[PDB]
Amino acid sequence: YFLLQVSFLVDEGVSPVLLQLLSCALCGSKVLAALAGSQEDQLCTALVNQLNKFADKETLIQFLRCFLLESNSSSVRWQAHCLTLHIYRNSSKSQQELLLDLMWSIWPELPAYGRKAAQFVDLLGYFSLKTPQTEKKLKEYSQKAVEILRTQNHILTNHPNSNIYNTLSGLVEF
Amino acid sequence: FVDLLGYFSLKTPQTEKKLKEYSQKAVEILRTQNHILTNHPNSNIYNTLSGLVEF
Amino acid sequence: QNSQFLLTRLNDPKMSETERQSMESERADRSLFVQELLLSTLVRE
Amino acid sequence: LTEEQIAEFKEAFSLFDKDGDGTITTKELGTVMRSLGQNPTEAELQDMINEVDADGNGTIDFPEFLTMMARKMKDTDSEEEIREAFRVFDKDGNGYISAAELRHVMTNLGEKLTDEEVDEMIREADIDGDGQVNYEEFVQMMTA
Amino acid sequence: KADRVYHQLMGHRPQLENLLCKVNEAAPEKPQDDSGTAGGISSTSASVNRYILQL
Amino acid sequence: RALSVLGCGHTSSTKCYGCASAVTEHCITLLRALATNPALRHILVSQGLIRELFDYNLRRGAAAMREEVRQLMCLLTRDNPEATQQMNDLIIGKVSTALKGHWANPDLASSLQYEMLLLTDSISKEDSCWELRLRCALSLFLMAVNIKTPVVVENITLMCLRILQKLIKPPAPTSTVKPYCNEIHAQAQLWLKRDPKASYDAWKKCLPIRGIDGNGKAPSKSELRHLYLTEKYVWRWKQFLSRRGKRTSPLDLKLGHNNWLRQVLFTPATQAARQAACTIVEALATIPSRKQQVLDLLTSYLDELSIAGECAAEYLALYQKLITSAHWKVYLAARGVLPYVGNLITKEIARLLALEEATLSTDLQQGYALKSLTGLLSSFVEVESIKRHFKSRLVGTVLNGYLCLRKLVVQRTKLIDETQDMLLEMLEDM
Amino acid sequence: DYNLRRGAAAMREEVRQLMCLLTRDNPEATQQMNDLIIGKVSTALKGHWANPDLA
Ligand SMILES: [Ca+2]
Ligand SMILES: [Ca+2]
Repeated sequence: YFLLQVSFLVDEGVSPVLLQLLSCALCGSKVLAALAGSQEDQLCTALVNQLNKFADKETLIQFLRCFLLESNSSSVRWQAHCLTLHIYRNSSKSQQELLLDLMWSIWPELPAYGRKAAQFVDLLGYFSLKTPQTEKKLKEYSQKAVEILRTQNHILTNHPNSNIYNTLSGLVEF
Repeated sequence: FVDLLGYFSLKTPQTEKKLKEYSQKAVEILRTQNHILTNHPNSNIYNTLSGLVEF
Repeated sequence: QNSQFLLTRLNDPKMSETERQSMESERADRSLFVQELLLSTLVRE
Repeated sequence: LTEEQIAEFKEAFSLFDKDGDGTITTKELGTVMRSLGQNPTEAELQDMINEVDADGNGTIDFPEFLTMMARKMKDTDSEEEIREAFRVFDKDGNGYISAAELRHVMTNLGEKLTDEEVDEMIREADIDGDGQVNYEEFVQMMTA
Repeated sequence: KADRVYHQLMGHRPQLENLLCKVNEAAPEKPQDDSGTAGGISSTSASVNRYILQL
Repeated sequence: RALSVLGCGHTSSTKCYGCASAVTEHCITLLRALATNPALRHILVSQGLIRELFDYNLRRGAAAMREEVRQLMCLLTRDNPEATQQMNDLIIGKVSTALKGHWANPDLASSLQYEMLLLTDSISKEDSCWELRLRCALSLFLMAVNIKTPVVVENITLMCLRILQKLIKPPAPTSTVKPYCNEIHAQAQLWLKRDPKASYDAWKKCLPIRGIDGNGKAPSKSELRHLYLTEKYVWRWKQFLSRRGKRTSPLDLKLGHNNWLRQVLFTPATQAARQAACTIVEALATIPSRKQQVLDLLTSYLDELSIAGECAAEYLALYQKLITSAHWKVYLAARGVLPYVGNLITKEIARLLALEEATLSTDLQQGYALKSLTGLLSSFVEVESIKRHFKSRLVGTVLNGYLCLRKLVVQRTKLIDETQDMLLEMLEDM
Repeated sequence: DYNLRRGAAAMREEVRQLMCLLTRDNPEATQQMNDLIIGKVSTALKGHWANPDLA
């Protein structure tokens, strides 16, 4: 837990090495983390359960936005993608639902991160269709997604130079 | 040719009947040419190229 | 390559042999229906 | 039959006249009939092709083809075959056709109708509403 | 000879129609940095849509 | 987390059209992910996602994003009658309104370009809802064919013809009902009007199952006559029940000879439409009786070949392909195709003569209609029986045509020379 | 319907001048052109966001 908590006060240069240590812990993409039998997987599940026992929702939210969203380095973003995917996979039902809810809570803040959010959205979508979930929260997630879509569509439609960008995209390759 | 026609058509005092006849002839030729251009096999191509590429 | 993105990898083709035969029969029947539809479209009023 | 017609029959008959393997002549003559302006159902075609087996390749003469068409002509009506129809439609001997043998005929043709449809058909055919249909009603429908 | 050159001229017609449809899509195809730079492609020309340029 | 709260990573600026479009792309990706789950798909359709995607996301963004939006809409309507009916209605409204004043507003080139690609990709998605999609396609096709404007043809009629062609000639199978010989049991006017009487289910119920003919070693001579009688008088039973009015009226296999069929077979706007129509007619020629009917249609359209010149190459290829068997050549000859083609050749040669004494207008295809008509006549003559029966009737027209072609000196084109050579060969053969 | 949008720009301005002349001191004529423009604008506004071909 302390390695993650430290990964908060480190530079984006130190972030990848801590993320790769966390990946060797969650038996994630250690090789990919570096580039960017049954008892072993049992240890992996024990470690993710220990982390979920320690990691409160606030710190979970924090690193999830810090590395999946604010990384600015696609390589660190992919490491966080693999790490969170294995965290969710190796977690039980309650922590799975809680993680899905946290990422759907971050979902409205997406417009502030632009392209960087790509990997994040991936996990969200996958998780939203992988966890058996109640109809109420399914409707809530769908409403959040369509609300963000409507907001962005209205922003693009009423954007001061939307006409200029549309016409230029039509003509000159920019 | 058209020049003279137009000038003469507006220079000679002429009866209402033949004025209407001349107007009908002019508008009929305009309608025929407009329909020809609209239904022309490669009218779309020429319109789009005139829009984009100088030629 | 493109396998990093889970969402893109999602699409799973799967199609069975007896259901192959049923689907092919459905395609043939739909084609016949469209043929009759166009032929009835051509019928003189 | 006016000569105008027999001449047209001979014209197409001579045009399609051809020989070879199987019974081409039968196929050629079925195409003549359709060319003449009368299109028989696939079943009618098969029946007539069989109804002519005198020589190899189903040899058909113009008089022979005239005989063939003279039997049905425009197929407008055939009370003789309508009685034979009642004979067939009524699987068990003759007298009164029933919904059972009616649906039997339908399946033999290859058509599948819900008993409800069979009931509609029999209600339409029956006139005295005795649950039975005789020539009196079979012929009535065939001439309705 | 005219028959032959006729085929060549009308042979481009389909390709020109394809280019027209592609430009009408008005897709934002960012200038592709082709490895082959033998052709004299200016920055402004590279900026101009390739479909537009192909047309 | 205190340092992260103070400052961490980087954020986009306000009114970021570029990042705003990136977030829109992320929304499209997420919705394409969610739409996979049927319950989520229904919920998103109930939200109003289809209309939002149609109005805003169909035309903006990178082309890959546009195709992803089209796939997302197809997924929402997949196996969803309410969603698919709604999408089809939106498509009709946007396309139909553009047809109005298409000459006044020629933007159609790009206006429906995306709506019709949505219809095409939807048709590609195979579902039970296919019926409503095919309905929309047929309606748009007929409306645009009623229009001769190339812009309208090349967009609407071309994509509609491609949809109909991919439906009629299905992607080749990799691993059940036969039509009535003399009747069309489907209706178009009723089906487009959403009438439950005419539908794929009702139609498919109407025709008999193909089943198995069997009788491989069984002559069944008696059974053949029996089945003949039962079929004839069962069809009579249905026909009488329908004239009384208690059953739906079937349609008679009869054509007007001036239908959208010719309108497309000959379209100078593009050969694409002509090729699609040729494929559609070739696939309509599956059944021999329907072969007869389409052959009559084409031999009636024969005049439009002379009218259109080289634009009728595809129709010519289709027509020669359909009559490649001497069987149908003899059938058409019996109907009187040979005098018709002879008169057409004579009229074309007279028109050339009339132009011979007129202005010296050079034409590259000059004689394509003449050469093609003479090739058709030679193809018919290449059958012995037709030659025997029509030598005395064709000698006069071939002599007149050859003599009138020999008069040509200034307008004599290579195609005219080939036609004259073919006429000489036919005359020598006659 | 036809001559406003097709032809060289000088021809388009001549067509506009011709329409203005036709609608001079003619309450019926001026009303017709005004209503045509109104309808065009309305149908374009019906879906300006939906169809960006308004311009
Ligand atoms: Ca009985
Ligand atoms: Ca009775």
